[PDB]
Formats: sequence, C-alpha cells, structure tokens
Amino acid sequence: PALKLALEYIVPAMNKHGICVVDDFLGKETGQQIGDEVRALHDTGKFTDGQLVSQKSDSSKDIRGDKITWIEGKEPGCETIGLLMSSMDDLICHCNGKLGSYKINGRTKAMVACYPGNGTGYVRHVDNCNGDGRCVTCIYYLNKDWDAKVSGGILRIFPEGKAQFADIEPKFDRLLFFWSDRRNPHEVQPAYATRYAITVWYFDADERAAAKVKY
Amino acid sequence: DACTLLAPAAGDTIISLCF
Ligand SMILES: O=C(O)CNC(=O)C(=O)O
Ligand SMILES: [Mn+2]
Repeated sequence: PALKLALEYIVPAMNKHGICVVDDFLGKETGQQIGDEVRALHDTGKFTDGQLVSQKSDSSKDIRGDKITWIEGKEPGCETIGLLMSSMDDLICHCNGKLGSYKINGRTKAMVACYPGNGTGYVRHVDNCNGDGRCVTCIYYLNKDWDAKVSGGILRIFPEGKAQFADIEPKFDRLLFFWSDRRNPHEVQPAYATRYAITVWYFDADERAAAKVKY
Repeated sequence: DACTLLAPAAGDTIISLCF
C-alpha cells in the first residue's frame, strides 16, 4: 500500500535522516516501460542542456553535464511517466502534516535527465539555496545492472553538519527522497555510461508563497 | 552568494497538488 509505505517508512526516514531510499518502487515491468518512454524521448533529439538558477555561460557542462527535457505527464507516448508522477503525487500528498512543518501544495514538471557518459556529472550543489519553495527532491532512477566501479555516476549526498555521506547508486526502479535545502549538498560523480533519471521537486505552501512575493 | 550558480533550474511552471 502506498499510504502504509509512506507513513511506516518514508516519513520516519525523512524526519530522522533527511534521506529516504525506496527500492523496487513500481516493479520491473512498469519501470521498463518508463525506460522505453525516456529513451524514445531521447531518440527525438529534444533534450537540451541542464540549466542553472543563475546561469552565466551558455555552455555550463562543467557545472552540470546532463541533458534534460521537461514532462507534464499528459504528453503523447508519456503515459507511463504520467503514471509514475501520479504515484509519487499520491504518496507525497499522503505525507502531508508529517514531513516536519512542510505542507506540500505543488510540484515542478518532471525533469527527465540523461548524463551521456563521457565523464559528465554535476558538481556538489544544493537544490534550494535561497528559499525558492522547493522542500523535497524526488528522483526515480532507470539504469539496470549499474556498476559504479566501471560507470561512476554515484550520487553522493553530504548531509550537513557531520563528516557523513550517503552514496546512492542510480539503480533501476529506485525512488529517492531528500530535503532540497542546504541540509543536503550533493553531487553526481562523473558517469561513464548513459545515466537516466526522472526528478520531481515538491513545494511547501508557505515557503512557496513567500518566494512568490520575493520574485 | 554563489549558491544559485550551481543550483538546478526549477522550470517556469508549478503544478498545484494536495489541497
Ligand atoms: O541525478 C542525480 O542523482 C542527482 N541530480 C541532481 O542533483 C540534479 O539534477 O539537480
Ligand atoms: Mn540536485
């Protein structure tokens, strides 16, 4: 059950550690269909360079070297991505009142992202630096039989205040949650194979409105 | 500061959820 999973596993893990990993989130068949839709999107050549909040160079691959496309989930041939988004939204909304002080009332479009090997990555960064309203980062990974010792691409999270870190392999059908603010600096270490993932950011109501009056 | 030089763009759209 999605609700039971959320309250029994995700809420405690988030409030204690600020990171939560759920493996085998949708199962092999559905995850495979999502991988097919993502690869078909990639095959159309539509992906564009990942963007930064404050971008200073047209080409910023040394900061983040991924290529992305934004998906609403209602698009043609994207039905299963839409199912993934509906599942995540159902889960998150069922966490409301239990993710600290956050009351989630919105999300971004889904960011489908591809690091095309060749040592591309994402230097250590924070998703939400300045209170832009993003409170929870959700990432769904699509890469089968991923061997970090050969392909790199580990997501290393450096939880604030301690020498600790969490290494997250971008493993197929893995769903990852973490606080988007400065508590969780993280980096994608250089990848040497094609690396696919889908990210959704969820917004806190009050921080979102405050960010609205501030921008 | 330099934090937003490294942060991922959120897109131009927010989709309402939950309530
Ligand atoms: O893809 C990953 O594992 C991590 N991605 C990011 O930190 C990002 O795109 O902002
Ligand atoms: Mn990030």
